[PDB]
Amino acid sequence: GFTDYKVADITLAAWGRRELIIAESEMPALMGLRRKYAGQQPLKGAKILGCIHMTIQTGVLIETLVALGAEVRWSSCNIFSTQDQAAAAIAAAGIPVFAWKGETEEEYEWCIEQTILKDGQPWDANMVLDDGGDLTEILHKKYPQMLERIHGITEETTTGVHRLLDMLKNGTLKVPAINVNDSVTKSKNDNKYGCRHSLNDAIKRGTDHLLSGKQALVIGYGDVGKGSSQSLRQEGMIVKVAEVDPICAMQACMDGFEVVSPYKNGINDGTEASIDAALLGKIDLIVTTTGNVNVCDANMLKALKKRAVVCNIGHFDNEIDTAFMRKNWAWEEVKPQVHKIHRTGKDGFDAHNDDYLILLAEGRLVNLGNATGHPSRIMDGSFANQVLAQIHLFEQKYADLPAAEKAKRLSVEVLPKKLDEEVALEMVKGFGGVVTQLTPKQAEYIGVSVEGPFKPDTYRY
Amino acid sequence: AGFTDYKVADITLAAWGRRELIIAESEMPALMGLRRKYAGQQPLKGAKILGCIHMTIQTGVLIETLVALGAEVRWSSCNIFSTQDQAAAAIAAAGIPVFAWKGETEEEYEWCIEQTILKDGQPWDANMVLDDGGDLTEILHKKYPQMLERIHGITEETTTGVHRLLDMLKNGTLKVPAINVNDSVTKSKNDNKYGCRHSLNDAIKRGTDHLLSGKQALVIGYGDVGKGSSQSLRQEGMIVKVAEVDPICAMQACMDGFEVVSPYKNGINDGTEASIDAALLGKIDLIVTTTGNVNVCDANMLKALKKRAVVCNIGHFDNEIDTAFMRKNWAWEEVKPQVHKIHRTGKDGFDAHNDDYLILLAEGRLVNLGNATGHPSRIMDGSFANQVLAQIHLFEQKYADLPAAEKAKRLSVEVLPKKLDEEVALEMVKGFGGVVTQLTPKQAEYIGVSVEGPFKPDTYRY
Amino acid sequence: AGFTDYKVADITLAAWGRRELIIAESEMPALMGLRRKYAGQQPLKGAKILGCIHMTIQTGVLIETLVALGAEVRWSSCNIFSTQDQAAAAIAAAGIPVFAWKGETEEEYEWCIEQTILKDGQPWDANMVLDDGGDLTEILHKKYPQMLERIHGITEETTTGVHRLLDMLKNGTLKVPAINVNDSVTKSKNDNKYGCRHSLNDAIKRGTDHLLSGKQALVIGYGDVGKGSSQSLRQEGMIVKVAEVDPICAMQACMDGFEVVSPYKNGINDGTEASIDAALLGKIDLIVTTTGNVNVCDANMLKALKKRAVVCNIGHFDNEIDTAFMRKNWAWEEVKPQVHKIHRTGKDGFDAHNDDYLILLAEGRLVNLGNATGHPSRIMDGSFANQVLAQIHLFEQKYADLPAAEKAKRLSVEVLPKKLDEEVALEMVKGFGGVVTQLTPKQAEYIGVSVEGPFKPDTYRY
Amino acid sequence: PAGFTDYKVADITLAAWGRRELIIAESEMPALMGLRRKYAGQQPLKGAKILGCIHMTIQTGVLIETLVALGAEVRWSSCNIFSTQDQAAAAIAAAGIPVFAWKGETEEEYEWCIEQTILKDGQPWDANMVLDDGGDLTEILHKKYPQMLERIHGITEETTTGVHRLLDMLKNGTLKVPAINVNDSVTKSKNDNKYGCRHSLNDAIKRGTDHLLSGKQALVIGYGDVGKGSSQSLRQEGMIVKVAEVDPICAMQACMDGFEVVSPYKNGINDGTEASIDAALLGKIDLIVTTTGNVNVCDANMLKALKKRAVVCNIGHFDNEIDTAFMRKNWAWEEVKPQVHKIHRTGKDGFDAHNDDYLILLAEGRLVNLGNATGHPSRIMDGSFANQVLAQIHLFEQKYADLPAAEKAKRLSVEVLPKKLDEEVALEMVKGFGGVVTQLTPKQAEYIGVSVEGPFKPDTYRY
Ligand SMILES: NC(=O)c1ccc[n+]([C@@H]2O[C@H](COP(=O)([O-])OP(=O)(O)OC[C@H]3O[C@@H](n4cnc5c(N)ncnc54)[C@H](O)[C@@H]3O)[C@@H](O)[C@H]2O)c1
Ligand SMILES: NC(=O)c1ccc[n+]([C@@H]2O[C@H](COP(=O)([O-])OP(=O)(O)OC[C@H]3O[C@@H](n4cnc5c(N)ncnc54)[C@H](O)[C@@H]3O)[C@@H](O)[C@H]2O)c1
Ligand SMILES: NC(=O)c1ccc[n+]([C@@H]2O[C@H](COP(=O)([O-])OP(=O)(O)OC[C@H]3O[C@@H](n4cnc5c(N)ncnc54)[C@H](O)[C@@H]3O)[C@@H](O)[C@H]2O)c1
Ligand SMILES: NC(=O)c1ccc[n+]([C@@H]2O[C@H](COP(=O)([O-])OP(=O)(O)OC[C@H]3O[C@@H](n4cnc5c(N)ncnc54)[C@H](O)[C@@H]3O)[C@@H](O)[C@H]2O)c1
Ligand SMILES: Nc1ncnc2[nH]cnc12
Ligand SMILES: Nc1ncnc2[nH]cnc12
Ligand SMILES: [K+]
Ligand SMILES: [K+]
Ligand SMILES: [K+]
Ligand SMILES: [K+]
Repeated sequence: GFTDYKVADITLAAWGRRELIIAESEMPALMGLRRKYAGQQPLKGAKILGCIHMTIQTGVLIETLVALGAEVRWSSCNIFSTQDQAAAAIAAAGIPVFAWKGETEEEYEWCIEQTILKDGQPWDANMVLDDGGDLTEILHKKYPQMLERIHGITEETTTGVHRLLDMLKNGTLKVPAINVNDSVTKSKNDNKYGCRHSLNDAIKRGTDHLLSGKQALVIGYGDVGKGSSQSLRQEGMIVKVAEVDPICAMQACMDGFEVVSPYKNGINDGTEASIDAALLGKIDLIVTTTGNVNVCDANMLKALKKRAVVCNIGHFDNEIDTAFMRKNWAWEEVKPQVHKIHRTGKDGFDAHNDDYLILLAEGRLVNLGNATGHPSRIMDGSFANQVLAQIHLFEQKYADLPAAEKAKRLSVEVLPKKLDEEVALEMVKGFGGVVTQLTPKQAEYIGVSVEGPFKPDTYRY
Repeated sequence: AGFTDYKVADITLAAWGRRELIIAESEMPALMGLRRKYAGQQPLKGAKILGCIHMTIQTGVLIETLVALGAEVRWSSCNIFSTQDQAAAAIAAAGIPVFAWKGETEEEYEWCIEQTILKDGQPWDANMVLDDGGDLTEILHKKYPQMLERIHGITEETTTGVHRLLDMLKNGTLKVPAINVNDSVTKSKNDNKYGCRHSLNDAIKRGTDHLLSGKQALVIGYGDVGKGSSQSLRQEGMIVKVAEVDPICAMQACMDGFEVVSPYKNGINDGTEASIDAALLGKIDLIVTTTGNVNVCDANMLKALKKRAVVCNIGHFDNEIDTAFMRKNWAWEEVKPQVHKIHRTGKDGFDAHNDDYLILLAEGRLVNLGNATGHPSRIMDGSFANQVLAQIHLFEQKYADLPAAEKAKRLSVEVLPKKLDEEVALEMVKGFGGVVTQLTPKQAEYIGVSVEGPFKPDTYRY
Repeated sequence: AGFTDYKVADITLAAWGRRELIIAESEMPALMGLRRKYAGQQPLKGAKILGCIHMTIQTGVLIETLVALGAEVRWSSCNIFSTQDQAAAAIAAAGIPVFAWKGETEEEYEWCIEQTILKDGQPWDANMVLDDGGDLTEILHKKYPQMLERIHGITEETTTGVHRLLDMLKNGTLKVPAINVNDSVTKSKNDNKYGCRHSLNDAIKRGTDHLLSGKQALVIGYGDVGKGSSQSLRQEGMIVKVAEVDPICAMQACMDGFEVVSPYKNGINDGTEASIDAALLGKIDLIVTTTGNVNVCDANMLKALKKRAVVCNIGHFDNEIDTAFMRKNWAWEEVKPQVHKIHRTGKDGFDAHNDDYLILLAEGRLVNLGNATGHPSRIMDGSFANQVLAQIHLFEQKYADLPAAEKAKRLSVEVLPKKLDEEVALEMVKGFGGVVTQLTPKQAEYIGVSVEGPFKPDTYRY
Repeated sequence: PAGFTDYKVADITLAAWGRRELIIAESEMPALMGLRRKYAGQQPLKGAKILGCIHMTIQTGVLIETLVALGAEVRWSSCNIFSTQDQAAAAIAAAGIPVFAWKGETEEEYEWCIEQTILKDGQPWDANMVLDDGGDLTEILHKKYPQMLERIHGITEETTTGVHRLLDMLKNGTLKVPAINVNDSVTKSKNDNKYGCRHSLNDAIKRGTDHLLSGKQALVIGYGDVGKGSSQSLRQEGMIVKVAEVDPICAMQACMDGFEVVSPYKNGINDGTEASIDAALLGKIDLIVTTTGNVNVCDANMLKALKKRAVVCNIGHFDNEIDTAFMRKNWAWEEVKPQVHKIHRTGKDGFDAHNDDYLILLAEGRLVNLGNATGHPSRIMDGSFANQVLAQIHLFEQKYADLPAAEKAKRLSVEVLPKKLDEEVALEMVKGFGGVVTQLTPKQAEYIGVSVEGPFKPDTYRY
């Protein structure tokens, strides 16, 4: 009688299992890790606190961690991103998981606490896997004593890495961490091509709007912004791109996009007069991709074309000033995670009012909120890096080191390029691709081993 | 008039070249912005630069920016087919020593580099080097090592030349510090990729006028040049297959919508005819090498290619294709300059109506420069603004005058600071009419950057 | 008050459906412009329309447009999986007879059509027909020919339906005139092509959540639906191969950048397993049928497909794929509604971890409507504005009131005039914010058109 | 051969180069060469004497020698002053074929060349067939040599503009011989007109200016077949492309294809005033391309409002799409190189060499793909010219000029080739790509109501 969980509906487990079995066929790098390390059990004794979107993809990651010896206790890192049939299957396997689609902010916090506490006392955790830094922050701020037993953190996403680096700079980071985000088989696969697959997916499921022929403004052109812009452009949208980074802006120009600012001459002085009203008045869809704060602000929201769609695909919802919209405009739910925002005011609304905006997933990550996030064959790359990161930090056993040996290892690092390449090769084989093997003379000519790595650490791909 | 310190194909093309120089200047905002900003200061006063890079219209604007900031130069091209003769003529007519013409022989190529090095039979008093591929660098280190005692730095343009510098650094044979210009983001991620996107299909069309839509291409390599080359062909409607040895680059080719194949069964290049995937190669209409490696389109691949396939290389050196094998065994028929039919029916003579032939472009030399005009001005703007900033930094450092302990700390191969990379990019963006947004103080603090930048950690790959 | 003349899944979905109808109205300017232009004229007053077409949100706006113009209707869906239950619910809640739900049996499908034809157990006094695919038209001609004596015309939505109409016409068995709505340019080259571009990858993602970039697709057919489908997949990064029997369409596939291949060696389908290009099919991750033909993904093809490939159909009827062979021979595992794993290991049982299976979507029925929502409102706006114009025209012509001698002269299958096609297109373009230029009198004179149009001869193919 | 001087080309020594490129081009034109091999034994054009007027390119060389291989005699000229490839003209003259064509003709030289085909040894040639591209030869015959039309069996016209001119003459009863509309074969219109311009428009702009196109703003006037292909030529290079149209159906396609549809005039109303120009819009355009076959679609007021240093070019058949006459009258022309001019908007008399207020005009407004590059590639022209050959055989064998008046009345029309021949051309093109077309089963052919051999579509089908 396993009861150490809470999900939406355990009877969805059989359905979840069916989709997990399909997902395993789509994740050869991760399943290959199961075969390669099975006999060795390299995570035997590992006790992992996990906080990441409880999708079918995360389900295969969890079961890969367990198959190598680990115990885990899991939550989602977003209130809307759980696939309830995935949570159900994991719970039915006898794995502690606290997650469902549509949590409140209170339930979100309570779910993280259930992974941290077992039977009212702190679990004897020794590893952390995190996506966005929320679980990392709670441990450091509320349970700092637990971190004295934890060998490391493996952090998934750009926002989480930035938070780790601030703590390292401030001397407040307690354990070593691996920047999983900056593997090329993560950042240049997950962040870019994943959003390419799943952004227009989420908009279609939410609105069923034709995108071809319409005008879109993508805020930001990093890895997420690049993939988001392509998601829309390949559908036939006329895509404009905003950036604060001139190098990323240069790439947008060369990639065939027009680079614009919401503000006249790019200066955001906070006034309505600074808004390029003629530009915003033409935009049918705006997507924030920055990891920054308030990049679709109240003045932009006021100036947007009637019936434009507004959504965010960065990690946190504060990219869009939804607070302003909750205070001043009336919200009409169309269906879960789809709201019309009536700009006529808060005192009710005319059900036939034409002056509204459509917000997706209440500003939360739209690909996971209104669809299913990245597909398995893309998450294969990210989560293979996660398993390798867990094994690397666990086998180092930072918490057992003499104090005079910890300082050398208290760091935030990426995986070595050899691991990056190993993950990439299994992905390529998954597509049926054939990689050419260098001859000894060719390897000597370009100064590499036939085994790799094939690029210096400076290389940007 | 009075000035004879040059050798170009035809000085009377100078007015035409000057007309195209004036057009190019309006297409190169970052390079002309540096010209205006530093003209008053003359930061290159006293610089004597040996330059070796494709003598194009774009290089002309580079050359005249350096002279406008106070430098004297002596110039040659780094390839036998890449010079634009009207550009060379306009430079020589401006009183600037230049030795370069389209269609040099290998002996003439070496002689041109030597005419920059030597003035009146003696070594010039050079103190700065600008190189593209390392040929000039190599000649100075091997044949004129005494000149390097007075040279303050090398600014190297391209991936192949940077590799040669890093081997010398490791060995302790590099005599002066270098800036890796190639690895500025406004170079590698602009020039190497987007440049080849523009000029690869440009060169193939000028050489053959072949329709590319619906035909089969094989791109060897998926680095920056291979990425841009694959897009150049795919946007024209080619069905593009990609070969790689780097599984990460291979992964990118898959996600970008390409089928990743190897010329060899299971990727094993064992040097036998039986290793060739003859079925795959018998279906390819166009093969392009982009690797910077050697013999990636070998003799057995050439024997296996579909009849009348086009063969070209867009990497720096021609040994990516085994053209030596073709000269030894097959008959060459010139369609027109830099376009040869290579008849696989024998070495001596050919039937004018033979159908078993390949079309080689630029005799295997860099095809975008050999059969067209290379990258466009607005792209070379970024590369060449980096070159000017690099020359300024190394000339002002005055390495050759530093104490030994200082020399040891500065003898390195380095890239320009990210802040300068961003400033080049900002001028490129404004050239397109783009508008970059300014962070609020709160937004800048939130992501931990100055409002002025730099906006990314040095680890960032873009 | 006490309306019971309907059958839907869940009437409590009505409020949800009305919210989505109000949104759809803002996405359909051509259809809503018709509603506003003709509302006061009431041109369909007296019309009684039997409607058989996918009971989607978009059909809801069509239904309420006809009612707003004066008509009474009785409605059913033309496919067992295409209904959106919240749309059906909203239409029923408005007091409009509708018999439709997602997931009907074949028996329930026929029953729903009969409920539109019969009111209180007797033939309804219908006088207009709106059909999509010809199922209702066929049932009327075969089982209720006396009702056709009072019917003024049929307006037929789709390619397969038009072909069935033209077959009846040449056989002298068609009883009332029809308008071919499919072949308006704002239908055929909008709906059939761009609609499938939007909704094909949409449905595959909802059903499987499979990554498409980098995998291999085979599209059977390259008419309007095949053109749109191939783009739906190529824009996602698939490597797409195209099969055709029409050499002109195949020519377009080549020029559009696709490799044209055949499931059969040398294109010859002799019925044996030996004719299957097994090498080609063993590399295919996804096959899509787009033909309107029969058995174009046959049993031998299904046997040769790569393990875990996806199989789907986007033509009108499920007989493009030999799903009957698979029901007879292989074991079906339901993943979720309209998604089945078909285990090629045998008919009786299956191993839950067997790797030799195919994923069939929507049991071979129209996949864009079975696994997603079909075309989006702004595309269906053009199709359904054409339907409303066609209904008005045939109802106003009053064919059924003519003497036999006059009926014979007007019995035919026609398309709408180009001037109307253009006027629908103008409202669509305005919906995007586009601005159409007006010819000067001298420009109009020069190319031989009127300033207001039509702008092209009837032979123009666009 | 010895004694042959009945030609006029730039440089006869270019013939060997031209022959080398014709031999390559034959390997790229399977549909045309298959017709040459199919009909060689029969000589279906023995006795044909063809007046030909079409761009004297390498691709036209292959068409000319196919016609001669099937028995025809021909006398040839180009249909544009800038479109001839001099090595193609040289190879044809050296083969003993009369041709009067060189790149860079004056208007006087152009008309002289057409007359040299019409006249042989000072008298009208006894021609009996016409192959035309644009209708200029057809117009000269009807207006200046009408008596020659009494012996001519037909005209085979290549392009949209020429077909419009033919239909105008038919409507007014002024057309004297029947014609085949070669343009509206699907293997012509939806191959040549669209995909040809996709290949060759960005080709010509790069050769003329070597400008980066990616990231820049383009305005394409028209979205017919040429405008569709032109817009793709630019968009696939990374340009931001806006599209202007008077036809809302073509405008609808532009929207659905992912382009923003705009007008040079406020609210699309062209009242002739400067105030009607959307000056903000045209002030952002780096490249304008006209594709309409209409008159003055890039007018003087538009040219005054264009962004500084914008490129201006036309890819429709005639140069009057751009008001170049206004520019000749008011602005100073600085030649960069042949077929590339800087137009200085600072005045007529003289210009500053470093002036920044200029436009770049390509090919002096003439069809830019043929003027600044080589036009469509051989594998595309294969389809158009296979159609031309079939059209010539049909009209010559019909022998219109030999029919009694009543039989002529039934035949005096402008027609297209049957779909079955359209399909047979497409099939050879597909095979040239290595494509494999599937054969219907008898049951399938019966299911959709076609023959296993085709035709596979009704005549109404638009593809
Ligand atoms: N939803 C998903 O599936 C998913 C996947 C990966 C990452 N993410 C999240 O998306 C966010 C972005 O990640 P990334 O990897 O692209 O980071 P990134 O650093 O590569 O890119 C962010 C970009 O935003 C730009 N930017 C910042 N402030 C801006 C402003 N005010 N206006 C315009 N541009 C501005 C920066 O210049 C930068 O180029 C992070 O929060 C990350 O965690 C989400
Ligand atoms: N022609 C131009 O305009 C131009 C511009 C820039 C650079 N280049 C030259 O092009 C070359 C490539 O430059 P880059 O910046 O792309 O370098 P890069 O290192 O980024 O890319 C080269 C790629 O080739 C691959 N490779 C090596 N050997 C291979 C083999 N046998 N088979 C398949 N793939 C193989 C490597 O894995 C690598 O990804 C260099 O010689 C450079 O100097 C030319
Ligand atoms: N699902 C949708 O939303 C939707 C929309 C419009 C039409 N349709 C349906 O899709 C079908 C196709 O419509 P269309 O307008 O594209 O028709 P079409 O006539 O334009 O195209 C069908 C194509 O299939 C080809 N074909 C026929 N038999 C073939 C075979 N054995 N192998 C390969 N190709 C073959 C034909 O040559 C033709 O080009 C019809 O059933 C139509 O009713 C569906
Ligand atoms: N250069 C080449 O290689 C080449 C090839 C084929 C045809 N052509 C020529 O190009 C021209 C166009 O041919 P096509 O086949 O595209 O014809 P088309 O009829 O298909 O297209 C012309 C389009 O221009 C539009 N148009 C007319 N006036 C306009 C205006 N004022 N503003 C905007 N749009 C306007 C029309 O609505 C029409 O859609 C003809 O002169 C033809 O002979 C040139
Ligand atoms: N499907 C997914 N599962 C987990 N994390 C994700 N991030 C983006 N997509 C995801
Ligand atoms: N959404 C939709 N509604 C009705 N008919 C359709 N046909 C295709 N998509 C449709
Ligand atoms: K997913
Ligand atoms: K250039
Ligand atoms: K829909
Ligand atoms: K050509």
